[PDB]
Amino acid sequence: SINQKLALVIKSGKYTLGYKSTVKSLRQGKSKLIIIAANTPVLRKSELEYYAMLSKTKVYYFQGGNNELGTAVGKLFRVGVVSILEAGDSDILTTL
Amino acid sequence: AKRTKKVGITGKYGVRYGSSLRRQVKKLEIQQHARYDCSFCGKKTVKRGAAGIWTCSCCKKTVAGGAYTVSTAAAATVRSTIRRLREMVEA
Amino acid sequence: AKFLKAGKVAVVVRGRYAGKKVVIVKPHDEGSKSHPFGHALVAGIERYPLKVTKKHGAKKVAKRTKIKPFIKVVNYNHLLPTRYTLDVEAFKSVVSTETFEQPSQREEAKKVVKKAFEERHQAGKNQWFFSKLRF
Amino acid sequence: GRVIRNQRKGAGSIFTSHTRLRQGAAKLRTLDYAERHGYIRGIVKQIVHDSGRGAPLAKVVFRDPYKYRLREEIFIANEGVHTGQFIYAGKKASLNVGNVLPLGSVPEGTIVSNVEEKPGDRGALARASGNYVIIIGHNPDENKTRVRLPSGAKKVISSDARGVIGVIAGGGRVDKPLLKAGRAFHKYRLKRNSWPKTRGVAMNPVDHPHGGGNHQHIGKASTISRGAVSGQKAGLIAARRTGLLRGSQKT
Amino acid sequence: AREITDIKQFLELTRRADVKTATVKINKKLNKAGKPFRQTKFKVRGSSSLYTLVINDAGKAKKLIQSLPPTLKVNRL
Amino acid sequence: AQRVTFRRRNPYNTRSNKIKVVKTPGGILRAQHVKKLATRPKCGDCGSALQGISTLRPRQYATVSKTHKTVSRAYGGSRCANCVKERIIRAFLIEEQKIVKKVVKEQTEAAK
RNA sequence: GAUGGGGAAGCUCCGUUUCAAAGGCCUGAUUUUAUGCAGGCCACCAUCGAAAGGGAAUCCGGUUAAGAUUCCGGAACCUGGAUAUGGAUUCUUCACGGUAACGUAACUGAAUGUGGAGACGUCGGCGCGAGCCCUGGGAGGAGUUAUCUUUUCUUCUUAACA
RNA sequence: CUUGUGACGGCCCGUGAAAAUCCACAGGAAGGAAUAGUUUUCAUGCCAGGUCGUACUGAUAACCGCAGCAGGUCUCCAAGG
RNA sequence: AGAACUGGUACGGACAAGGGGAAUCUGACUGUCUAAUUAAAACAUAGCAUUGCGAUGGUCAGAAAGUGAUGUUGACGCAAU
Ligand SMILES: [Mg+2]
Ligand SMILES: [Mg+2]
Ligand SMILES: [Mg+2]
Ligand SMILES: [Mg+2]
Ligand SMILES: [Mg+2]
Ligand SMILES: [Mg+2]
Ligand SMILES: [Mg+2]
Ligand SMILES: [Mg+2]
Ligand SMILES: [Mg+2]
Ligand SMILES: [Mg+2]
Ligand SMILES: [Mg+2]
Ligand SMILES: [Mg+2]
Ligand SMILES: [Mg+2]
Ligand SMILES: [Mg+2]
Ligand SMILES: [Mg+2]
Ligand SMILES: [Mg+2]
Ligand SMILES: [Mg+2]
Ligand SMILES: [Mg+2]
Ligand SMILES: [Mg+2]
Ligand SMILES: [Mg+2]
Ligand SMILES: [Mg+2]
Ligand SMILES: [Mg+2]
Ligand SMILES: [Mg+2]
Ligand SMILES: [Mg+2]
Ligand SMILES: [Mg+2]
Ligand SMILES: [Mg+2]
Ligand SMILES: [Mg+2]
Ligand SMILES: [Mg+2]
Ligand SMILES: [Mg+2]
Ligand SMILES: [Zn+2]
Ligand SMILES: [Zn+2]
Repeated sequence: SINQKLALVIKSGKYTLGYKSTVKSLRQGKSKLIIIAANTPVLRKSELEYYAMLSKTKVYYFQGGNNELGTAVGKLFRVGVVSILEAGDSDILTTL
Repeated sequence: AKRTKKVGITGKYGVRYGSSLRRQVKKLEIQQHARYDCSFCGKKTVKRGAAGIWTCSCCKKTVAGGAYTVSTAAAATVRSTIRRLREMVEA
Repeated sequence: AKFLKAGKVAVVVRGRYAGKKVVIVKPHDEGSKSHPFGHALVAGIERYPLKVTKKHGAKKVAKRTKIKPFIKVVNYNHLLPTRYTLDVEAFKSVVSTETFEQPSQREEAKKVVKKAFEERHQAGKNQWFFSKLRF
Repeated sequence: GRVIRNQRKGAGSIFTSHTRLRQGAAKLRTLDYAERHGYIRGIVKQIVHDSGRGAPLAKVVFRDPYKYRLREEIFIANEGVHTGQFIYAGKKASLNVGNVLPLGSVPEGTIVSNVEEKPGDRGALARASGNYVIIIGHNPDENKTRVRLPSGAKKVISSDARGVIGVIAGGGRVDKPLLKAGRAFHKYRLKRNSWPKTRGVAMNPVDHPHGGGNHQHIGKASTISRGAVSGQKAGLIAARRTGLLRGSQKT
Repeated sequence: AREITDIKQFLELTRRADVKTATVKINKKLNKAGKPFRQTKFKVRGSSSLYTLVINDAGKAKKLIQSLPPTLKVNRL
Repeated sequence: AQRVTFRRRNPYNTRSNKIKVVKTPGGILRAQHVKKLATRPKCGDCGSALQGISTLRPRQYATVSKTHKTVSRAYGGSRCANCVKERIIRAFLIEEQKIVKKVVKEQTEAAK
């Protein structure tokens, strides 16, 4: 699957959770990749890639809702979007 | 503690209306009062306003659904059936 | 790569000038003592120019092309950066951190940006920036 | 004898429906140039409960193509329609739940509701909660369509008649027993004055054909011919058969 | 019904060309548990509202009453 | 323990006939009628009570100045602040999408 | 419940927007002059129906043999209309400040459209307010006192509006 | 204790009026300054506010019960033990 | 809540305030009616069953209508038992 790559990011690299943090990270140019949950508000979705398009950042859309993305990163709450500040030891940046 | 054995929510009707009738209303009433997933906000915040009207306390979204549940079996078949024809006609 | 630079055009989403096009003149990523948050020194337009047709002659055109600019400190959280751009050279000097904190030099700072704004608008320059955002 | 009850309803003195709290007549959008040549878009604003009606209402807002106004329509909500959802109505609309495709441009086996028996009457068929209509097949020449009604009867109707895609919300309403005269009382309090009902056999002979006798009994046959006149139609009118249904309906 | 706290505002208000009368009220008040002082109130009957000016100083009270215009009808009570 | 009576000719405890017993400088208890409580104006979009606006019965709004009935932002006394923010966001993105769709549409037709 | 209409020999009946050629709204011109021409605009299309539904705006003190939220005194508010001054704003013509929620003494805006208020069930408990009840100290008055009782009763209040 | 109000919660196959009226916003037609204007949602300043009811009872005597009838007739406030 | 002490065993001391049990017939229950002799085992009721009807319709009204109620309704509906 893909979540196993995400799990290695958490234990090795650095990341942010939530819409406000990622846009701040995306604004400063420190974000390498963002992940959007399927059930994200499409308006909130739409401004994200436009923000990404400005920052020249790869975009990937998670095949799951808020809960699945939250469990994907090993958190007990729901996450609508995550940002990859540094892979650390993962391989998501090169692939997909 | 466990207040009742079997009547559950239907204990308010006392010893009347008949056991079988109390049995059937119990099954439907639990679905009526239950909380459901928000298909938009992904939360246990969907409740029934009136018969067939289900709304999300957060995210302020309302969807029309079953009188006693968020969606009945027939619509689930219909929605798939609609989707079956949709990709059959576009391609 | 960061994109909030000294020539970008953004849209204010909150405040008295909500929905007004602004151009960033001086960014400040790591806040400041007066503003401990990512803020900028944008310059915008409050009264967008009116539509002009062939019928108006030589004075209605002048009246309908008036521009009311403004300068403000704005948090980055209250802006939408755009893919458009508009260079700032004739009024990047006047717009500065000390241009504020007393009204005296605020107006002629606005006077200079007013001249630059209309001058570009007099020619066929940056139509989208001068077009009012309808919503 | 005295005028029996069923006659007395026709005068409409106190037997008219109670229509104070209803939000309006639930009709489809009028059939105009846009719908029969393209499609139009709408926004679902309110999903309101209608008094005296099991199904909920859908309150969709449209744009007038000829004048700068905001014509607002009242639909019958289909199961699966949410507020803020875009609704497409017209001949060229995409086949999605809540859309108002004409029956001509929809493939067989589709589910529709609030179907028009004639083009432009703004919805007649299958307007109750949990009800729906099958499209069996089309007749391309002399455009004309065959559909299945909730009654199980097969009806053939014009291909240009419209009908919204989906199933009317609020299904399964009749499953729950009421358990209470009050529940029946409050239910009929908003429909019309037709409750409670008094048995004709428990009546004086002046009041009803069944009335009278030292024992409560009908006396004559209770199957009344359709050729009878008003005041005799009290019982089973034009009953083809009677008694418990054992076996297939063979319809 | 409206309070004026500016003596300069009060004095010009007496020249509003509509006010015809005014009254001066003397009160005995206690600033605290021990000292009773004399309270004076200046009320000017405007055309649309009554303006009251309160002075807690006897010295300032006297300087004001000589400064009232002579054409104004003053009532002492 | 004085007992008060209605000051008007309507003896029925209706909504317009609510009273509040009050004590007068005369030392007696006299009932006074209180008007119906004002309802806060609501947003047209988010349906919440938009703030910064004085809440009176509708007729009194003709009396107060313009300041009490508005806010210094676009859609001042009409829409919620967050409602304004999202519709500005909605406008810019969709309009920008229209160029994106248009350049794609004319590109794909030019190929053939 | 008229009208347009349609029935009924007829007294009258049906119907209330219906198979109707169903009108005023405001601006400006003309200053022989009154208002037609200049325009533009709009589409419900009579009316009646609540002294408890909705609703613009008032309180206090005093007065009579009998009236008072109506009379007297004082102090307010609303609607409609004529306006003059002060204030405000303008040479960047139709204001500024705050990151923001938003603030102020003001701080143009026709046609048209949108929204809000009007405008709303019942029950249960909780919080808060007002009035009343209880009670202490003190400042006055009255009662009981063969005996006891720092005692018993009573006055100490503050409206609308700002 | 009475009452008002706020935030809540429960109930429905019952979700629990309408209109008059007032305001705001979107809109930018129109009109606008420098030797002078613009402004009557800021303050002050002037005038007027017609017509009809207004007393009293509201009940073991002012209402209907042939009557000064133990009957009937809607509602507000409710001290101490 | 408990403990002593006390009285002609009194003490919810006036007021206030359920008799209970064993069974049979009948109606399931709450509810409604013969104002002024019958309140019930009668009626209603939820549940069960049957019938008619796809609107150019079913049931019902009017003498007639360019007329009506169900119907601001559409078989999980309306109408008749
Ligand atoms: Mg009845
Ligand atoms: Mg009988
Ligand atoms: Mg007979
Ligand atoms: Mg019989
Ligand atoms: Mg009233
Ligand atoms: Mg404000
Ligand atoms: Mg305010
Ligand atoms: Mg008539
Ligand atoms: Mg009237
Ligand atoms: Mg009234
Ligand atoms: Mg009401
Ligand atoms: Mg008052
Ligand atoms: Mg009197
Ligand atoms: Mg007076
Ligand atoms: Mg100012
Ligand atoms: Mg409203
Ligand atoms: Mg006071
Ligand atoms: Mg009460
Ligand atoms: Mg509730
Ligand atoms: Mg009187
Ligand atoms: Mg009187
Ligand atoms: Mg009296
Ligand atoms: Mg009385
Ligand atoms: Mg009395
Ligand atoms: Mg009498
Ligand atoms: Mg009797
Ligand atoms: Mg009896
Ligand atoms: Mg029976
Ligand atoms: Mg019929
Ligand atoms: Zn939600
Ligand atoms: Zn909002």
